[PDB]
Amino acid sequence: EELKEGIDAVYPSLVGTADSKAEGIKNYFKLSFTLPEEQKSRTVGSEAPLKDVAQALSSRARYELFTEKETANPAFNGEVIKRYKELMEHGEGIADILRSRLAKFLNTKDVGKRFAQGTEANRWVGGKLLNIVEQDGDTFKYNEQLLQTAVLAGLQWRLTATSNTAIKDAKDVAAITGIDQALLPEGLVEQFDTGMTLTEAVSSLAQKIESYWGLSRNPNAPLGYTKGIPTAMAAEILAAFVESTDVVENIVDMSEIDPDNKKTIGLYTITELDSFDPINSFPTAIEEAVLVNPTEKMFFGDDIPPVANTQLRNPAVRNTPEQKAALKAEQATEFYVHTPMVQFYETLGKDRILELMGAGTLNKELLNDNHAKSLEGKNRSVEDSYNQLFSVIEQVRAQSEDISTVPIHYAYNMTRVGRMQMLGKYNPQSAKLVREAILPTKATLDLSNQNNEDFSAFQLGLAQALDIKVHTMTREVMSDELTKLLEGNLKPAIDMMVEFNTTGSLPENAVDVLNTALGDRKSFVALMALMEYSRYLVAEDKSAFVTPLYVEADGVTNGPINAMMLMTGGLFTPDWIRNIAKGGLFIGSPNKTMNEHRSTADNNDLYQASTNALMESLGKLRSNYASNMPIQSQIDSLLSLMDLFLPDINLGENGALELKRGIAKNPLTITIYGSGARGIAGKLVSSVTDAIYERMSDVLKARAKDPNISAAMAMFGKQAASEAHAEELLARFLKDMETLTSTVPVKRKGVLELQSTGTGAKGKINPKTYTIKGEQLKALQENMLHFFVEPLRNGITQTVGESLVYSTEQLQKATQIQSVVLEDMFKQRVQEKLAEKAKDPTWKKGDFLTQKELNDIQASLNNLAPMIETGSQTFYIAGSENAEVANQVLATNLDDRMRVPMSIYAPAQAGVAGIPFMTIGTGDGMMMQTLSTMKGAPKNTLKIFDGMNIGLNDITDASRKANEAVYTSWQGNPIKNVYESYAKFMKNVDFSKLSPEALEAIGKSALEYDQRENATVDDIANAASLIERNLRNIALGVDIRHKVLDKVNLSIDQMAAVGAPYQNNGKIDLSNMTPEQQADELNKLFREELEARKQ
DNA sequence: TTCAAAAGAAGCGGAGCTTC
Repeated sequence: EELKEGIDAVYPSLVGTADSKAEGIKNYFKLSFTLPEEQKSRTVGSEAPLKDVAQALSSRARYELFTEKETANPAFNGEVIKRYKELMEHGEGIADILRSRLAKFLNTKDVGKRFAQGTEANRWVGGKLLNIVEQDGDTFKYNEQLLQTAVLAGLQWRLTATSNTAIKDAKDVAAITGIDQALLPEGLVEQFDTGMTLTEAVSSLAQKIESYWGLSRNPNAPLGYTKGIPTAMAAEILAAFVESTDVVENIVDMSEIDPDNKKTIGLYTITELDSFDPINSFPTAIEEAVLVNPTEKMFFGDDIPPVANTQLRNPAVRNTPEQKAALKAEQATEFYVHTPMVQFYETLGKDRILELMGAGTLNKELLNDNHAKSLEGKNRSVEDSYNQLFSVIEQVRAQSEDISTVPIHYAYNMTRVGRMQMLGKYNPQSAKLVREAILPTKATLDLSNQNNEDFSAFQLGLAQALDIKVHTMTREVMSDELTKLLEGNLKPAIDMMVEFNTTGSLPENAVDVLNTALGDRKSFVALMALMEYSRYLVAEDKSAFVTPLYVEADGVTNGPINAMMLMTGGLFTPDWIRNIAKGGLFIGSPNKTMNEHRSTADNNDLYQASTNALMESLGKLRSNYASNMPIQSQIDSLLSLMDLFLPDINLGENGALELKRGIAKNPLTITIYGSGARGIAGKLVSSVTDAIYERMSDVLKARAKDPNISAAMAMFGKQAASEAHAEELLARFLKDMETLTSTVPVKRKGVLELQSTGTGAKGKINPKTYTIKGEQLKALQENMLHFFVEPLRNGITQTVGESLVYSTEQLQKATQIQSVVLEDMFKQRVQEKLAEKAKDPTWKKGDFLTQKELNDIQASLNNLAPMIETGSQTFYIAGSENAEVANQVLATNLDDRMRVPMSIYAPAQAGVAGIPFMTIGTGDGMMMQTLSTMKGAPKNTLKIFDGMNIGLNDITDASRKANEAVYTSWQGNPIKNVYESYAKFMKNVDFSKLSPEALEAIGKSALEYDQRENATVDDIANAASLIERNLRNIALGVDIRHKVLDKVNLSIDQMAAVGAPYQNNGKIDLSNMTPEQQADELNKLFREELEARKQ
């Protein structure tokens, strides 16, 4: 109550009166914010924050005094102090630009003079900054404390924002641009991942500014001002940065790409500092000075990151105690620099790292235009990765003499799907380059005898890094394969690394020696293996060799196998038993390992299996159209085009069709996760086109090396055996492209029909500019869709089983129906509140609701059970942050541009999201969380969602714990969890309360195609309750299967490599039984257990 | 309709329709 005179004492001269019922100009800053109970920011109360902080940053002594700490970060030395001095001089220029822009704004259209007359311009979308100005003679001026504090925030953001941005994928870019995901032009995604959208830039900037202001939002102030003022400030700071060239604004015209797309979309990119700029060694000095509890910082020694209370971007959802425990365990792990890898990276040098692991130096005219763009994006990813690692090493180097002795902690958070994600773009969990330089793994091994376990472990890690598939063969067979590699092809690289580990020197042909020796095995962890093997060779005491080399306990087809175990709800089938065996669940085979399975029982994993099913399904398709020669020819051309450019499609001379497990890897995965067939066809086409674009660079590179080469030899020389032999491949290519782009298959009445597009590919090929775009991509996609993907989809269903497919449909419908009601009720209750506000004279259209009001509405939906609980996890599928609820601008810059949509935390339609949320969450999500908190939880690992890096000392026990954690997560019942929540929803939902658009969306999920048209509320309600029943039955089934599976002897090795499977000790023995006998026995127990329930 | 985060710009006027 007396908070009023409290924030007034601090800002006594802001224009206007802090009373919403006052008649003149009202000051919405003092209305929106309060002094906090405990200090959040050290600039609160300061009359000149830029001056005060500049002085604080001017010496180590003055910094320590300002932050009230006895010692400052040692990275804050002389060179870095000088760079921050210069950056403080620059913040003064930003402050100066901001002041001139306010002056321009007050003058134009006499806004200042009208504001002075009583016009409420501080409530316009452009005028919310007038809430932090002060009267100055005949005009107004910024309150200096707020302006400068905001500039300090602007500077910190400028320093570290790019390194904290989300990665954008194809789907993201498709949503942003409004362009179909399957039709995105090459490198467009790259351009958008390189920039920030307006929303992206402004929201992160607004966050920082509001945090530096160090105040609390008033629960009863309108969001229009609580989000609005800091956003308006952010917008002006972005605008200033564009003037100063700290940020480059590029307005990307979508009509240059797709001619009827009228969206123009702004992209903002922060001008990078030099890699060797001292400030990179310590880029958080301002943050750590301004904030009492800084966010951005590195964690050295026993400085442990705090544990997040809520899910990542889901403040409505508290991390459960079990989850918090898991975050605590992972944050506690110490990581250490492996000096030799760092020294290797440095000695190779950024340029050679790029030549080796990226695209090297691009000759933009030996390159096809589209190929050149993926090449850029490849370099980008490696180079930022390199620079980021080296910035971190620069700060670690200051902490101590020996960088390998400095312990490093990483912050983590639980995501929406229950995964423990390391914060930051470039860390060990997320960046392969960094993963081999900063490691939690470490062991002291006795490698003096090649016959002991320590050496075997060592071999296992070398071989897995060297791309030998170690889960498919026993340790012994692995050992021999590794030896053949080390003694053969890898030897000259090994010799080179031996020398490197002696003199510190690399030859000038280092890239060629590495590249040649490694071939397709090339990777960052391979470089580690060559390093560790050569370090071993020259080691003085082999009996105590110290190494961070790891073995990853890696999930075998983890997602699909989890789904099959978690949500198959029928009787047991022998196909299921055989298939689930491919993912490490073995029945009646005590101690059986994945290595033994693959070597003696079944060499086909789930990917191979579906590929084989696709071959059958392709056969069936070719038969139903056996006489249709145009259709036969069209399938032949697709298969030919794939054969020409993809390694996984083999066409032999017999016409024989061999398909490798690889083509099915992504399509199997994303299919279980709700992906439609069209999106799959697109990705397939995208890999075909990518290889073609590449081959076009191969042409230019052979046309320059011998301008007499024939076209066919330039394009297919490296792929053919002769001159005329290459000629027929060129003939296949041109023919395939011709027929696949001029003719598409369409489904009519259940039958495929060929149709002309009239936009077939015609013309002499120009290898530099050559581009499949538009109506031709779509054509390829249509062919890919009906002749390959649809058979593949059938293959997948036959593989993972139709029961699973059925569960996931029901899960999808239920969570979708639920999210539709939530989203629609939320929007309506919002409109009801806004209709009240219109009677309030203090309220203006644009102010929107208060947080308290929004919280009330969010709470009024609890009886619809928006959350899903498991006991250890909480999922909020509908949860989102969107612009559709407020549907209005939040603020603009002082030039009437940079219009930021008012985004509100609110439920939105799930789509198919319920599927991967529950699968990933109760699958690998639950498993890793279990692995982190279980009794005897493995220490010193790096967990990467479905795989775990383990030090060579602990590979046996950690692996067994991992398979035990798998078993624990297989006791889960996600469909039950959805059931519990959906049934509560079903007894509180009023379907008549819904808008017609929401009522129609529900019809789509709950009804067959026919009943949609004109169905009553009671129709779609009766349908929505049918789904509940379906869920109830599935969940009852999963529950019993699980109990029954536990009564039987199981050996689980889903987290494979090491050969250490978990045994459940089921007492019922099913050894010496075929899958058919086993299925009969499990089903007997099933029907037994069913009658347990009834009676 | 795969998940892990959203997301057009800008004149005139003072919101929100409008044209690109």
